[PDB]
Amino acid sequence: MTEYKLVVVGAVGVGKSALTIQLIQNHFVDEYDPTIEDSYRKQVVIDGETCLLDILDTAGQEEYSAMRDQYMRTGEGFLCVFAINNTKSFEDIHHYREQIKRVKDSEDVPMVLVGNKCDLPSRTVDTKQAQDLARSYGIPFIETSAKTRQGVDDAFYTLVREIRK
Amino acid sequence: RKEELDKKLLEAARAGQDDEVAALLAKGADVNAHDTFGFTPLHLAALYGHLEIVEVLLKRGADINADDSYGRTPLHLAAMRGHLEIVELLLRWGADVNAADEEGRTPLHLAAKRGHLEIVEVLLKNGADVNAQDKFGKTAFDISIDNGNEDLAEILQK
Ligand SMILES: Nc1nc2c(ncn2[C@@H]2O[C@H](COP(=O)(O)OP(=O)(O)O)[C@@H](O)[C@H]2O)c(=O)[nH]1
Ligand SMILES: [Mg+2]
Repeated sequence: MTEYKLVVVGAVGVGKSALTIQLIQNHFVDEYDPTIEDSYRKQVVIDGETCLLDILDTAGQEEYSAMRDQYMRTGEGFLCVFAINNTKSFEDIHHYREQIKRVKDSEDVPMVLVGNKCDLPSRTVDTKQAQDLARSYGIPFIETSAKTRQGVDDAFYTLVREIRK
Repeated sequence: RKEELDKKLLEAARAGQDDEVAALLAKGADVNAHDTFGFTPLHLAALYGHLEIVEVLLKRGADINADDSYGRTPLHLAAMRGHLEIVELLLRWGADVNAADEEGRTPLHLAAKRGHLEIVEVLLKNGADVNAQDKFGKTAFDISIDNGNEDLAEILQK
């Protein structure tokens, strides 16, 4: 059929590993090693057609890697996750975007902005600011919570629907 | 009390504190203690690159073929990182070379995809089935073609 290479990027501790395990194993991992980078494969059906997803959960960004570099170049979709209770993570989203822009060497790249930890009520980043950044970039914005499975499936499905368009 | 002691052992192995691990090991800490996913102290010591902690844990009785929630053994983590000293020590104590995770991937598959050629040569020496297919139907040779690894292709073909 068709295979998709989806890359999950963001700051450390934002919930990238919990997001990917929730999609695949339908389970919330309370604690995961912050340095393990691995690629997983899933078979899901989107709006009636089955497909294969090749998802990379990036980690350890301070050291050069060969698999990550190849994944970034050939990546078809990019999840830009950030935590809503950490302002520094949100500011880092621009840093990742410009690096992906120069790596891919393009102005229009299938991208979906993700805000994790929706269940924590100590919110520091408001929806208006996140939506304003998404509208300026032109990419859809979604709210997710790996603890309560809130919008986990809609995040990945929307990204695939963005690649098709 | 017993569970709190185990959580200290896992952190000491990950941090790489030789004195801390030995003290907790004689205190009654369990070598087979694991966190939520299933990482044992052998999983974390092999991952981060500590040799003496792996040797000490193995002699105490840590299970060499334990797997986490995704079915990955300590040989998997050491192969994906490029730890040539650790993998040979793990093979010397009788570890499974043809183990598979929930995606049916062999430590050869992981090392070949990341690009560690010296790790691949050791696994091929100790009898790693090159003609192994995962649950999605790929071989280590297919990885070399897809990733354009001519050096890996030469090793795989030979
Ligand atoms: N409350 C809450 N905590 C989360 C959520 N996602 C992740 N976490 C916590 O964030 C911590 C670190 O996340 P982690 O999986 O390491 O993200 P990573 O560093 O990008 O791999 C974990 O201990 C989780 O308990 C969420 O949706 N809600
Ligand atoms: Mg992670």
